[PDB]
Amino acid sequence: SDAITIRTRKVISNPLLARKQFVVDVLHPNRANVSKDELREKLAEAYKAEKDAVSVFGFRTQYGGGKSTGFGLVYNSVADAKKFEPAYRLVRYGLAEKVEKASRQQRKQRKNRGKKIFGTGKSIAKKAARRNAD
Amino acid sequence: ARGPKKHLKRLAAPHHWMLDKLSGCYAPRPSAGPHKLRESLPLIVFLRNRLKYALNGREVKAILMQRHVKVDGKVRTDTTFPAGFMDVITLEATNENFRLVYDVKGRFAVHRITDEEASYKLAKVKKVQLGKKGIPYVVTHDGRTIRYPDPNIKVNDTVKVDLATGTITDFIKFDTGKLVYVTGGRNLGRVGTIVHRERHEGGFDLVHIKDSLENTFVTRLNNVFVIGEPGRPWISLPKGKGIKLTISEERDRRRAQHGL
Amino acid sequence: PRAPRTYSKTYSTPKRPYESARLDAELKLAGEYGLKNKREIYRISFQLSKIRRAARDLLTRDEKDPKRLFEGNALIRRLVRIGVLSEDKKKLDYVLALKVEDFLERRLQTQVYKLGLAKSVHHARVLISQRHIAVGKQIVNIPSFMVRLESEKHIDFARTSPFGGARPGRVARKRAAAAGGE
Amino acid sequence: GFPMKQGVLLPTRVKLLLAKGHSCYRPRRNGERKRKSVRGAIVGPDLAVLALIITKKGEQEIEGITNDTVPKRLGPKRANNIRKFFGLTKEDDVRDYVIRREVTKGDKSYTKAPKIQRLVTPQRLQRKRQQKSLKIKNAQAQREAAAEYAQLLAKRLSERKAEKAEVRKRR
RNA sequence: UUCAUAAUAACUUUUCGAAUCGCAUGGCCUUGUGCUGGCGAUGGUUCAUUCAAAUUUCUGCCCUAUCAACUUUCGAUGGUAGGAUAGUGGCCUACCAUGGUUUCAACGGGUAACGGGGAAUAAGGGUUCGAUUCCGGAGAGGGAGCCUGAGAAACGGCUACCA
RNA sequence: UAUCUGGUUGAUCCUGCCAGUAGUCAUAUGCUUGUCUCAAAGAUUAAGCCAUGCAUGUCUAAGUAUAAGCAAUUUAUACAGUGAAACUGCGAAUGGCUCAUUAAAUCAGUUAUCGUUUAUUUGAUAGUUCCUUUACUACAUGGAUAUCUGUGGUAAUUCUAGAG
Ligand SMILES: [Mg+2]
Ligand SMILES: [Mg+2]
Ligand SMILES: [Mg+2]
Ligand SMILES: [Mg+2]
Ligand SMILES: [Mg+2]
Ligand SMILES: [Mg+2]
Ligand SMILES: [Mg+2]
Ligand SMILES: [Mg+2]
Ligand SMILES: [Mg+2]
Ligand SMILES: [Mg+2]
Ligand SMILES: [Mg+2]
Ligand SMILES: [Mg+2]
Ligand SMILES: [Mg+2]
Ligand SMILES: [Mg+2]
Ligand SMILES: [Mg+2]
Ligand SMILES: [Mg+2]
Ligand SMILES: [Mg+2]
Ligand SMILES: [Mg+2]
Ligand SMILES: [Mg+2]
Ligand SMILES: [Mg+2]
Ligand SMILES: [Mg+2]
Ligand SMILES: [Mg+2]
Repeated sequence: SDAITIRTRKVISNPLLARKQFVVDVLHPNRANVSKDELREKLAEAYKAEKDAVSVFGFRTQYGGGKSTGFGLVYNSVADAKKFEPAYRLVRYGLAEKVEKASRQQRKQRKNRGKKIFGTGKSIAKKAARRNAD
Repeated sequence: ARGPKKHLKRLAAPHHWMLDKLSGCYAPRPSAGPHKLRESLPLIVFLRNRLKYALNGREVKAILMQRHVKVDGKVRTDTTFPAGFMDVITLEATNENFRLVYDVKGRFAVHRITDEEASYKLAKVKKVQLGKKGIPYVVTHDGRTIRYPDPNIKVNDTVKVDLATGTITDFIKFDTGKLVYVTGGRNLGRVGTIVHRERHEGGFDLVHIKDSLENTFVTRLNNVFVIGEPGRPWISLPKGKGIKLTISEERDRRRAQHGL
Repeated sequence: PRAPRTYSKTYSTPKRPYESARLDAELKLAGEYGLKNKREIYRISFQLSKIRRAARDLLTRDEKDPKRLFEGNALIRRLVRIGVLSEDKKKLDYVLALKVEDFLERRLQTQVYKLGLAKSVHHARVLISQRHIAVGKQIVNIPSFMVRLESEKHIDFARTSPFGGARPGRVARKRAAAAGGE
Repeated sequence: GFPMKQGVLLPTRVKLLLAKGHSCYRPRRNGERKRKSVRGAIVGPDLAVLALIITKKGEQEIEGITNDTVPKRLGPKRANNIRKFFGLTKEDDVRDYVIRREVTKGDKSYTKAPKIQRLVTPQRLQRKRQQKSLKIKNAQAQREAAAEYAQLLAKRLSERKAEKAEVRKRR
């Protein structure tokens, strides 16, 4: 009796992004929130699209279960998703890896260190070696 | 401030922008452009808010960068381009065109214009001056400095711009008895049938204007914009025709036209 | 630099702090309506004061004035929709006599009891705080909820929770588990 | 370690205000003057390092200056500069006379040569023709517009003369 | 309007009027590397437009008269002319005149006073507060000086004095 | 949200305050303290002083490339891919903080700029640069300078001296 009931509202086809956008309402009796990836699959098979070219988020369930609301898009192609969706949701859907970044303070300190020096670091290596040597 | 100001805080943006005073601290300031930033409407608000075509400023920048919006036949890829009054916005995607006309309440309501009459434009002359080498030029509210106009065109007039090349098509002379459209202050967005022009020589000429339902009101000259001769508006009015029904009739027609 | 999120106050403490008859009356209304803190009565009296102030302001001007007409009809429409004042006294002047009891009548536990399901309205209050009642497939843990007339027909139990045909829950279940096991 | 400035004509160190153009200082921010200390021009004992240019060759060869030769670092880049460097008969297609740097990454031999500026491509002539043709087209269009406007005003002036004549004859 | 614009005369230690980049590289055949053509990007004179910037009219600022005359040799009020300004202007300079404000509170003193949109308070009338979510103004220890730049008397920009 | 009550006298009426009362986007402080939503916050005394860290840097197909950097596999004889550094241009005059100075000063409403400057943004705009056009580069005029390579100076500073 699970019967995850997905329905779409306020959909419009926006070819500017090469997309169809809509708001998702999900009716799930005696069950908690419904695991976005499952919604990706259900919508993709619904609009006859790939599980990749769909992107849904914003799932907030109402106070007391039963129904939940989120916001979903279905892209024309997977490449549309690759080129038109912020990368954090790509990592969420696993299509793209999470780009590694040193902590922001690390980057800022390194930038200040670079600003400290005028030009490249090749000219200071041997010079400082000689200076400490002599 | 020692020099120009570049940041616009979210409260300072005009109310007609329909912005959310929540969900953000700033407001998109229009760049320098053909319109006053108090009066204009940036493409960001037009797309992200009014039409709900893009959720976030980033993909709005994406739509702008792909050269799909077309203002007056030009790409205008700026994300905060101040596309002002009754410019035309073309989207070859969906192949659909809009004209930015104030609604009856005043704000920039969307007006679905069809293609063929989306070609041209209407402009209010702000000055007529003899330029260098004795060349007469006319300048409109758009700032479109049109060269060599018909010599009998004068101030306060409406001129038909091709928007293909940038040349005049036709023009309407300002006088009494003429369908006019109001663009400032209390009577913003109203449509009228001018009955009187009144001088107070030396400053702030007024006009007494009659609506479609014999309700007269008087307004300054600078907020007045002719739209056609009585009964045939040169440009399709937005739905409602700016008749300015009073609030009681708003609720009465909401109750009369009730269906949910 | 961030836009102010406005807020407000929603009650009015009385001028006289300890006059007897008023104390007895408040405690009365608390008794037959199961109120938690005196601030409750103070709140409803606050909305009632707002309504009387608006009504006096409107009655000040002549009948058939535009603002009078629009504002008064909107107010009485809100009042009938919320179901406090009758449908026969749609007059904008009977809304002078409310007698704060009437607003309390539309309270959620009060309407629960007057429909039943309660057995000592106090029980209803508890039930409200126990997430067992829904306004047409929507639970409400809020004792007041200021139930409006149209949806009053659909105040019932929820599909989830006991009393509405669901899993017994956390005490009878554990007793049954202990009885089966031992 | 204080550097000396040319044109101080002094055997001592002096505080001085400097900006762009002068040596002894580099302006980080645009157009910022800085007051810095610089050594004078007269040489005494108090100088740690002397940067001397040797002008004429001497009798005694010095081991590490004259017999060896540091290779000239980077060849000319502008086309006229290359022609002048090689003396290359101006209409000699200097394109192929550039000094190639074949670089060996260790296993793959690749090419690397400077891009010549000021080179007379057909593209530059294309641009020149474009500019000239557009300018002439615009000037002619403006002349046409002026002609049409003059014709229009002649027509209107004739109409107004006819009207005034009609009024004068009528009254 | 001595405005726009035009015209005549001359002047200029002669300003600008493309020696700049991407893509695509079509057509003519003068069949050569020949002549030619697009969509662009940057610059570029002038005038508009916009973002502004300055100055500016009227009217409106709390307490104090145990502050009633104040301002003008050093600019106070006005004139002329010039300088300087981006531009009006004692803005400054030279020569003139003697004016300017004030019991309708000037000038002076205090403000634990940034002004304002406002907040608290509430029969009506008011009283108090407003450092601060918005708008202006001022400042970056205190004062002065200045380069760059359309824009600063900048301060995470300089120069000097003082602490 | 038009309300009063206690105290002078042996007692009564009054003028009067004092006190009681109710708020406070007014703070301080005490005692307490379970949940949701929301959220002020070194302003008052010191516009007093600050260690340390960060808070403005930016490159597109399109301004400059021989990084003796990667790329080098499938686009590669002038280079053409990517891309440090540096030159160039642009912004750094916005934002943010604070309320010391300031009393027709700032500011508000309303005016004017026929009295001015205005990068940018958008519209437009320029045949003449010839100077006796029968001896001129226009199929493209010159020299520098960074980065860099190398020798360095100071105890240290976003210090920079010299040569190519
Ligand atoms: Mg600022
Ligand atoms: Mg003139
Ligand atoms: Mg003068
Ligand atoms: Mg104040
Ligand atoms: Mg304040
Ligand atoms: Mg502020
Ligand atoms: Mg300042
Ligand atoms: Mg300090
Ligand atoms: Mg600049
Ligand atoms: Mg300063
Ligand atoms: Mg600063
Ligand atoms: Mg500095
Ligand atoms: Mg006595
Ligand atoms: Mg006694
Ligand atoms: Mg008291
Ligand atoms: Mg809980
Ligand atoms: Mg402080
Ligand atoms: Mg590249
Ligand atoms: Mg730079
Ligand atoms: Mg203060
Ligand atoms: Mg102060
Ligand atoms: Mg004073």
